[PDB]
Amino acid sequence: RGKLIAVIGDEDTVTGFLLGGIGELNKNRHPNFLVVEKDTTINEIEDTFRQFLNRDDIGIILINQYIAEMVRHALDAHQRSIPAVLEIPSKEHPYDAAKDSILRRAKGM
Amino acid sequence: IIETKMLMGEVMREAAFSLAEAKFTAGDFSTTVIQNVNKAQVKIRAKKDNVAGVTLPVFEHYHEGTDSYELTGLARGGEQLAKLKRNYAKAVELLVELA
Amino acid sequence: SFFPELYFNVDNGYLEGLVRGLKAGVLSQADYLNLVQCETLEDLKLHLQSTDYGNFLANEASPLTVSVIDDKLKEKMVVEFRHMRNHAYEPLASFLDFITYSYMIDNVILLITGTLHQRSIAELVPKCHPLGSFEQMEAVNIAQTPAELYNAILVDTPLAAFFQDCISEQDLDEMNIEIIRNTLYKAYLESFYKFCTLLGGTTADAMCPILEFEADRRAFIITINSFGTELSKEDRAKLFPHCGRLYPEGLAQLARADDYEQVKNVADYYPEYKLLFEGAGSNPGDKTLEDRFFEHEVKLNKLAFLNQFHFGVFYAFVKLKEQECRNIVWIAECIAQRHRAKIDNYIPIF
Amino acid sequence: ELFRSEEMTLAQLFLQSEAAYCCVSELEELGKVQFRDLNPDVNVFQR
Repeated sequence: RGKLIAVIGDEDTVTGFLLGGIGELNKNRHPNFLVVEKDTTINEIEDTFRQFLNRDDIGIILINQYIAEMVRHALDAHQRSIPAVLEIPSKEHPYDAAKDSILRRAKGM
Repeated sequence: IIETKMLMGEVMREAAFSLAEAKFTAGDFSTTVIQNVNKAQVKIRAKKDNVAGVTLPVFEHYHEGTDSYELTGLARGGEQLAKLKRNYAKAVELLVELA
Repeated sequence: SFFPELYFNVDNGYLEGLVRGLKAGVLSQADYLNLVQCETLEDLKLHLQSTDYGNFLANEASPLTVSVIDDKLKEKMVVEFRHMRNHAYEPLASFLDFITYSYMIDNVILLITGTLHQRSIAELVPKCHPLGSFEQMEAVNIAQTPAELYNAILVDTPLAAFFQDCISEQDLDEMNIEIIRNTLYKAYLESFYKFCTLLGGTTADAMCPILEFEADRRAFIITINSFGTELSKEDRAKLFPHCGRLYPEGLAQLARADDYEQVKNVADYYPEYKLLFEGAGSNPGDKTLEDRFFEHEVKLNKLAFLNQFHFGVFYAFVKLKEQECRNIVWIAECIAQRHRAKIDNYIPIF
Repeated sequence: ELFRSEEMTLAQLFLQSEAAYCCVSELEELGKVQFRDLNPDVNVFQR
């Protein structure tokens, strides 16, 4: 009944989060995580992210900064609060405070 | 939020480096970790917070106990994978507050 | 003595020279320092181009990644080992096949894990280690049937001998994959030690120490990692290889062990392991037990090169190059994550 | 001649950068000059 946590990041980050204990397979065996390999494209990331948001039990969603930049339009379109989306750093790209969808609401920063 | 993002800037880095060290001993355990998912050991519970007349949704960090990665480094990973598990649990503890 | 000096070079002398030449190309301490002094992964490749590695990484995309470097190192070692195996004869062919069984074990574990989770075996193939490729087609197009996969392993895989430790295919869904993997590895290590002993001579003399240390370290780490788990002592003792020097009452004391202090007390009786456990401070900022065992393993594999007429050179070279690839990947990780503080944790070789 | 190796000697040349290319080209044509690495500290791939 309680919500889950979802991950969209590089294989290493996804592995670390699974070790943290975030993944599960529901009644229909849908995973709540994705590894963004080079074989995966922007359309695939957008589709899986939209599925994540539509799912009512997802709760928190985590995305690497570069993946969030790649699929930024969907992040900005998503306006409701409950699907708490977070942008996280990665070894590939560092995290920067600027250009964060949540921080877009702030000018006093 | 700004402070928590700054602190994540370090917690996530520490967790990622713990993972890099884990790959030093345990080898390529990412595929095993991703394949053996079973059931989430950590779930979230919705909570209500009140400011003036406005209700602010918040989250609760809650455990299930249905561990599925025990013995993962039984022979080679061991301590490094256990430390990595702890670091990413700490990172999840940070990110739930952030959410 | 077997007098291998007389006949070893009849069949395996050219490969002995070839593998020693390959070993001469493993990065030395000066090369490791040079790579450590780099700043970016591009500079890492630049410095590495001066070593035996050469242009193995020139073709790949300019935005280098630790993943790309690791895969290229794995591919290079796979190519070299496959060339040696293709040029090897019967006894050394069996030795090299035994070397590859180690990765075939992990690959079959991956296959069964995916199949029990109803995932395509053909789609599981790419994640398998190249050195343990299941070129046999009996274990492909299995239709996601664990029974069919077990029959395929038994019929068309060198792991049929090690799968008799189990009792039936229901064991695949009954026992945890880690226990399956470690039972398979115990059986494989025991068979490998038996084969080396039967080969005898300088091969046995220079190889049995390495397998013995492997058995002892497997015992120690299994004990130390199974403390907080549901793995009972009775089911744990089944996972200790019997090749090690702990077989009389050492493995028994470990099985009865219920704490790291007890494991250390058991290790005390053997001075070689006593030093490793003493140096394994295990607190942040100092070498861990796994790192000490890696150092000892590298030392043993290097001492394997003081004998001449033996096959242990090939196993030692494979393990030393595995360690070197791990070291280079670790250095690249430190460069990418900017964590230069721990950049010295790499275990040097030669 | 072939009785024993030719008298060999080191030499060093100062040559302005603009004319350096042409001068070394003339040397290449001549063929009696053997250069040596004078910046071994930095590898070839970074010169």
